[PDB]
This record gives sequence, C-alpha cells and structure tokens, in this order.
Amino acid sequence: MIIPVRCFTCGKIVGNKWEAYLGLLQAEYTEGDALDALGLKRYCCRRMLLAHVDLIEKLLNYAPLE
Amino acid sequence: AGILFEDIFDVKDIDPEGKKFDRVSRLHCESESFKMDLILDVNIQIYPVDLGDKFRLVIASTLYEDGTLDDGEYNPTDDRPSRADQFEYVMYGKVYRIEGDETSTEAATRLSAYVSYGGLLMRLQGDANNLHGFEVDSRVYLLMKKLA
Amino acid sequence: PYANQPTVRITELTDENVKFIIENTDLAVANSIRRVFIAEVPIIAIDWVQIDANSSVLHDEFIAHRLGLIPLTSDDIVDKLQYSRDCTCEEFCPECSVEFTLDVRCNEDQTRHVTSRDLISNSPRVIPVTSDDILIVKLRKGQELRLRAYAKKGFGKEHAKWNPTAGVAFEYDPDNALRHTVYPKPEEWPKSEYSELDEDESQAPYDPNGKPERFYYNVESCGSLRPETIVLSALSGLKKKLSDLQTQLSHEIQ
Amino acid sequence: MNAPPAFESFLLFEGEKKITINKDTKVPNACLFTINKEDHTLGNIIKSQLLKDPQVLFAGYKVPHPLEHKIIIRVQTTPDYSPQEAFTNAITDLISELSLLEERFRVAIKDKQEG
Ligand SMILES: [Zn+2]
Ligand SMILES: [Zn+2]
Repeated sequence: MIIPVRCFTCGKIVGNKWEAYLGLLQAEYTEGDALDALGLKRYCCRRMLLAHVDLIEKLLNYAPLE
Repeated sequence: AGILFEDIFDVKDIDPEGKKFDRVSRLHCESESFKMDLILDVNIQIYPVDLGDKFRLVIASTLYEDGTLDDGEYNPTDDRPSRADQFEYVMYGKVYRIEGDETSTEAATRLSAYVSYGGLLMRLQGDANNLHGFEVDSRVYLLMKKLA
Repeated sequence: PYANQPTVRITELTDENVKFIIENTDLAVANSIRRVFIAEVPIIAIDWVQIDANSSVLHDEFIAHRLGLIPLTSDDIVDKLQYSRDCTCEEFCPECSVEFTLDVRCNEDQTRHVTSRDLISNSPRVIPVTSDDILIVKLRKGQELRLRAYAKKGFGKEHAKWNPTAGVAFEYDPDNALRHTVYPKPEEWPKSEYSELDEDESQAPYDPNGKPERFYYNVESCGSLRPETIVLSALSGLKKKLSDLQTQLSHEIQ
Repeated sequence: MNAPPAFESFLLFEGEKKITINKDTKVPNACLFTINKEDHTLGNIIKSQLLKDPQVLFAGYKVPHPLEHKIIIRVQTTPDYSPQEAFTNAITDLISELSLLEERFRVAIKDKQEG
C-alpha cells in the first residue's frame, strides 16, 4: 500500500528511502546499485525496497469523499 | 585393589568397516601378554588414537583403590585418591553379556565379555581364567593410558 | 567460584552502529547482553494516537500503527522519564510522556507528502530522528490528516516499536575451533570477517579444552539512541534486573 | 480476542510473588526457585554462573511453558553450603561482572572517541 516504516525482520528504518530509491532509479542506477547507495547491506532490508509495490499512488487517483 | 583385569594392548586396526561415526572409532587391539582380542569403541575426538599405538588397559570395579563401592552416582567433589588420576582415558559402563565356548558337558575355556559404556561397546575375548572377575549386570570402569 | 574479568575492545564506532569484542566471558552472559540489546533497552516511541480528522486513503489504525514505528530521539531524556503506568497523573504529564501534534491540510493540487518533518513535538529534546524524512502518508487535494499523539517510555519486550536495534550481529568462535557447528563440507563455507585462518584451511584444529569466549558484537541503532548509549543502558538495565531479583530473593529468605 | 496483553510478560499483578523457594524432598540440599515474569535472560545467565561455582552439584533451569512467564531453577549443592547462599552469591557475582563491564565499556568509549 505504502512503504513500511521499519524493516520487518531487523527493524531498520526503510520508510525514509522509497522516494530516494525511485530518484536513484530515475538516475539510471541498477537496483542493486541503488540499494547499495542507500546503505541496505542485509538482504532482509534490500528485499523490502526491491519488492515493494506502491499502491497509494494509484489510490490517490480517486477523488476524496471529503 | 578391585582391579578385575589389567594388560597392555596395541591397536591393530582403527576403524575396520569404514568410518560410521565421525567422533567414535571401533579400535581392534591385541594383547601381547594375555593374548586377549579387544574390540572397543573410543571417542577419538577428545582422545585421538592412531594405528600402531600402545596403551595400558585396566578394568576395575571401583576407582578409590580401597574396595569402597562407587555408588554409581556422579560426585564431582571427591576427595578420595582416585585411580583415574593414573590414566588418560576413563569410561564407565556395565557388562551385559559373558559368552563362551562352553558345552553342556564341559565349562568354557574361552570367554567373551561384552561391556556397554553408555553405548560405546567393548568386547574382550580370551581364556576363561582372566575373566572370572566379570559377572553380568555389574558396573565397571575402563581405564586406558597410552604407553610410549 | 566468582565472576570473570571481562575485557572490552571497541573495533568501530560510528553514529549508526558500534562494533566491539568481549573476551573472558561465558556464553550465557554475552547472549543475555545481546538479548537485552534487542528487548530490554527502554526508548520513547509514539503511543496513544488520538485522531481528530483523517480523510486520507489509509484508515485510522494504519496511520496510528505507522506513527508508532517512527523512532524518536531519546538519548538523554529516557533515563529520567518514568513509565506512564507508574506515574501519578492523568497518564500524560511531562514527567512520563512527550506530546506530538500533526495537522496537515493538502490544498495544492500536487500530492502532499506527510513525513516525519510534520510531527511537531512539545519537547525539543524528543524529535523524529530523521529531523530524508519518514513518509507517513500521501494526501490528495482536499484531504486532511489532523491528530495529536503521545510518546511513552517502553522497551522492546512489550512491543517492537520500542526496540532500539536495527539488527544486532553476534558471533563467537569464527574458525569453529570448538566444533559447536559441524560442517559436512567445511571447504564450501565462506570465512567470517573475524576469521584468522589462511586461504588453505576451512576450520581451526579442534580444541577439546576450549570454551566460548571473544564474542564479537555489532549493534546497529535504528536512530533513537546512540549505539554506545544502547550498550550502556543495556548493561545498566540487566544489572538493575539482577539487583531487584536479589532484593526479592533476600525478602523471601528472610 | 484471547490475545494476552503485551504488558503481562514482565509485570507482576497484585498478590504475585517475584520469586518463591521450595525445598526438593527427593534429594537433600536441593531447592527449586520459581521466578515469575522472567524468561531466558535471567535463567541462562544465572544457570551459567551457578555452574561456575565448585560447590554446586546441580544447576539447571526451565521455562515450563513459553506462553506462560515462569522460570523454575533447580539448584543442588554440597551438604555444607545452601542453595539459597549459592543463588545469592551467583547474583552478586553477575552484578559485579556487569558493573566491571560497564566501567570498561565506558573507558573503551572514551578512548575510541578521543582516538
Ligand atoms: Zn532488514
Ligand atoms: Zn505523568
């Protein structure tokens, strides 16, 4: 739905890296290079950014009921 | 004394049937004096023995070298002089079988005594005279010391 | 019949992790110290989220759960703070909590990112550690999120939000000298970073007289506490637990 | 629904004793310490420190059930030394160990920061 705050396994902070991850990908980085640049060494943390599907961007297409 | 048996053996085979337990080896050993055949499972990991070694072996009823019964219970705080201090490798088991070449007519000339030290098995074959101290379902201590 | 004389050697000390080595100690003390790193170091994390208005796409419990997971700077305030259950108040006074206020209205057409920057604390010592900032929620034009929440002292045993560590690496016997693990094919296994063997061996020779010692630690902080603060608070908390147990045991014996 | 509250794994409720001693009648000089609202953190460390003592003939611990929060520590000792004395001495040894470790860790932090 949205990027999780913590890494599920180790508890490292990941929610403050989704926008940076996408920005690095727009800079033509391989995904491994992007995750290395963000400093996620353990594959538990890398799994979350590598496998996250951001559906909130799609949910924001619908107008709010206010 | 309480020493049911004593000898010096030499290892003539280490693990004859191929390695089957990564920490335990079934030594086959001969005795030069008593001419007993010995099979004995030894934990080589803590007490490594290789082929051709020699060692004094002693099977004893007790360890306190006074005839005092051991009670068959683990007492780490023992002030009595233990016979185990004169040996490198010490195991504790129960003789569970005494076979022989006896017929219904005559007694045994050769006896084979089997001991199970917690699972590590030993067999001692030889003439009957030296195995009269062995009797089934009795506790024994195997004391082994390598000889130079 | 008495304590060991443990010796410390810090190999690395950054602002996000501390790597050190403890020699002359039994395995149980080191394992309990790692356990206390994970589950018994108290920090300050958000609890009691009261939502006044939430027209975002994410439901209320989702936002509260995300707020709970935000780490807060609690380096020096947590020790003098009290557990709210023990405090004598309406459960929220300055001596047992820290108030937070969020009030975000997305008026522009562009997607509004409600981050941890938008969390306003009433105490300057306690802020989100990122203050990139942790995204809480994205809002559309016309959407609003407005809430007030508090932050209490707790430790990781109660809930994982209070866990200060982002992964505690712990190791001992890097060459497998004690053979506490038995590799079927030891050649296939990579050398640990603390290994001291050459590139022709796979394990150290077996040591029957060996005992576990020289435990290697790497404590990575999520951010709420400095790693050295995590270790010091951990040892203090374990000592406090043992002293309290001694007090209760003495009362029982008398 | 039936999920227990998270706080009732380290908190004693009203009228619950932190630690209770019971003599083991099967063996002389043996006691059982049932400590409530504890886990392997204190069990394993206290067991190890008791094993370091030479006068302790037996020292073990178990959690009866993981969903419950108790540790039963059985301590048997030589006849001239009580289990309660051994338990207290073990805890004092652990406290001294951790205090020394705190001091040395602080010294190491100061050297690494200065360095
Ligand atoms: Zn992770
Ligand atoms: Zn209060």
